[PDB]
Amino acid sequence: PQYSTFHSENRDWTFNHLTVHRRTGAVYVGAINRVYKLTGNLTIQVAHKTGPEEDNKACYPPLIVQPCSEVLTLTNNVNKLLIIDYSENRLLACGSLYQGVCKLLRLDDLFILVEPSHKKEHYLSSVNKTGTMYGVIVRSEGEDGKLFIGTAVDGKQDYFPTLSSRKLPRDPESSAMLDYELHSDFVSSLIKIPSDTLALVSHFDIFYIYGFASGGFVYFLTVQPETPDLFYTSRIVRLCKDDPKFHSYVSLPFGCTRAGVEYRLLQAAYLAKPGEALAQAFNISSDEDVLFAIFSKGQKQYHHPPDDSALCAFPIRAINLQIKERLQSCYHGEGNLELNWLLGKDVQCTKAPVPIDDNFCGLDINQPLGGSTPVEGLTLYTTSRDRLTSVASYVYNGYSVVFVGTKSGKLKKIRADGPPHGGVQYEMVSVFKDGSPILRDMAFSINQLYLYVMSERQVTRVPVESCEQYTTCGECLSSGDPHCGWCALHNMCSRRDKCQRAWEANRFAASISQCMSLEVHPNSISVSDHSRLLSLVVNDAPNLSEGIACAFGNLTEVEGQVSGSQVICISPGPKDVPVIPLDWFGLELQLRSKETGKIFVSTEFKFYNCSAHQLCLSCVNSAFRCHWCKYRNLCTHDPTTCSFQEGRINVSEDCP
Ligand SMILES: *[C@@H]1O[C@H](CO)[C@@H](O)[C@H](O)[C@H]1NC(C)=O
Ligand SMILES: *[C@@H]1O[C@H](CO)[C@@H](O)[C@H](O)[C@H]1NC(C)=O
Ligand SMILES: *[C@@H]1O[C@H](CO)[C@@H](O)[C@H](O)[C@H]1NC(C)=O
Ligand SMILES: *[C@@H]1O[C@H](CO)[C@@H](O)[C@H](O)[C@H]1NC(C)=O
Ligand SMILES: *[C@@H]1O[C@H](CO)[C@@H](O)[C@H](O)[C@H]1NC(C)=O
Ligand SMILES: [Cl-]
Ligand SMILES: [Cl-]
Ligand code: NA
Repeated sequence: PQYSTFHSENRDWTFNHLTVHRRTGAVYVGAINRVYKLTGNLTIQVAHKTGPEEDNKACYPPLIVQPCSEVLTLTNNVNKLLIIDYSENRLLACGSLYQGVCKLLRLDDLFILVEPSHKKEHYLSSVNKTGTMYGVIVRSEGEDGKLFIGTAVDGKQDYFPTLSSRKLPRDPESSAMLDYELHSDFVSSLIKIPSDTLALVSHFDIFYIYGFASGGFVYFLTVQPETPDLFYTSRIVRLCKDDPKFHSYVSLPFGCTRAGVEYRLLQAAYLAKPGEALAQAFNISSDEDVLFAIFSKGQKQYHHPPDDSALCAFPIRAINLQIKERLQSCYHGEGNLELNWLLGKDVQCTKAPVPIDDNFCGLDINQPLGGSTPVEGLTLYTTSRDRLTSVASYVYNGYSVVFVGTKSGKLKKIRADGPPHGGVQYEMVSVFKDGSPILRDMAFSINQLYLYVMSERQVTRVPVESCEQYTTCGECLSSGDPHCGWCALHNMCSRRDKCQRAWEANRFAASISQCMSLEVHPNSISVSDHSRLLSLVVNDAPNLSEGIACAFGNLTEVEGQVSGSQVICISPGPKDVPVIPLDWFGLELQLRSKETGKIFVSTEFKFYNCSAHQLCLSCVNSAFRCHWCKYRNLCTHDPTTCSFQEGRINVSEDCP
């Protein structure tokens, strides 16, 4: 029962992030003091060292720019960001060490290509806590490359922008590597947290949980304290892929609701395709993007979110639409921009006869833009105690399958259907024996047979499917597991492509109705009536012509005669018939395929003892075919053994 696994070199060097190379299958783990490159089965190939190093967070600029007067401590370098830059066959890794500098590593050997560190913005943030920074690389065909990066700033609002866009030139040795995409006094590709907002509210900060590119936009999902107990707000922040001025900035709350509970604290997210049921539920094409998200109940307890948590789905289209409607109503002069932490105050929308296209990327007016009314997601599934902590999803055979990690190291497999049910958990695996919470980063092997999952101490490769755990066609085809069918002749629950000869008639059942059944006649015989010929019919069967054998429980196995779906077998002989405990005795009559060697169907077969009854009424009312011999004064299965034909009694009505 043991999956492939990789452990941290040390109990304090916890794992942070994880990514799999879509083309190579190479596995990259971002950890404290280490960046690891691993094989598919999690065999380490390269261990790139990133720490520890003597440092102090008070040291700004960093030690690599300036000598520091502060006392230094050997400091752990937390992986804050880990992203594959596919176009350029390299990996971007940014730690917490030295105010959050970054490295570019070559994919094959993790040899350092460059480490930008002369410019102020080359330092992303001194924050040493995971789950607070996220990046997205965007490189079209005619562009050298771009990096969007959002991060908590820890109150150092003048040191670090909370969101920005940087140059990711193709050439590693470019002097402009990681420079602001645009940098001027009052127009830059960056957002800074106003000093007045930290003054008003501390410890005000903005946490970037997830980010993604979809269509012509980038999206960041954030949590931050609300501004005039502490209440937090989870938001969708959108920008156009092509907008140095950051004029396209817009920000809406989001979350979801079910059964009298509001889930507003964002925990995790993952962009995927809908699957057929959600596509219909959402009225979108099956290859449009859907955001799968985990939220905890309420808007409080950010550092220790309630156990009560939910898996929700947001179609990107529904998001863009609610954003467009917001833009439109603002450019009609309705209401305010409503983004107090940034604008600092109430700013009124400006009416202007500008057409708001699907791909409107902002102007000078009416930006940045907030809003109060939340984007509501579709709640798929909820839990009450084993708090959900991560999420990944993909589509198998038109079914959206969602994997959800829990705080106790469990992995749930949810099958997504639209309303009215939403989602159905069809399995839960125990992944980490130590009960360690599952971290946010999960990723599939290149052909989606496995899902890589991590705790702070461990990376584990978990099979997407374990169909063989279902041992009857009934269990298999009612599990609700999209991967699982019944391999008829091998008596096995498996993937179609794992079932030999699946393409041949009735070899593979995809539906409970396609499960074989077995009819026997007669379905019961007198114990004294041995060596009977029985007629077995196999419903919904495949070719049996290779050969069939009949097994009478443990007692017997004889070669059957096969004609289509009909089998004829000889019942056990005198020595082999079972003895009855004092009226009958049941057992499973089974067919073994000679082609495969496996028992694949069964049904009950009963032996009875008419002699067991010693009174006419008892004999006659037997569940089995018994006859009372009036004169011989006994019960029998064979009426021709009564003394006279006149002695035969079959019904109780004429019992003496
Ligand atoms: C699996 O494990 C062995 C251990 O050395 C390794 O050689 C092999 O490359 C691994 N297979 C993969 C995932 O490529
Ligand atoms: C983050 O900073 C705090 C400051 O007190 C420190 O205690 C903690 O160990 C740090 N986490 C790291 C460097 O792993
Ligand atoms: C999606 O849903 C709406 C409402 O049912 C429908 O009018 C529309 O035609 C559907 N798809 C298209 C073509 O936009
Ligand atoms: C067959 O079944 C009987 C009980 O029904 C058992 O006592 C016997 O050991 C079994 N024979 C085997 C397993 O070969
Ligand atoms: C039928 O029942 C009688 C007892 O009523 C018993 O003596 C006889 O052995 C039974 N036949 C069996 C169990 O084979
Ligand atoms: Cl808290
Ligand atoms: Cl179900
Ligand atoms: Na069939």
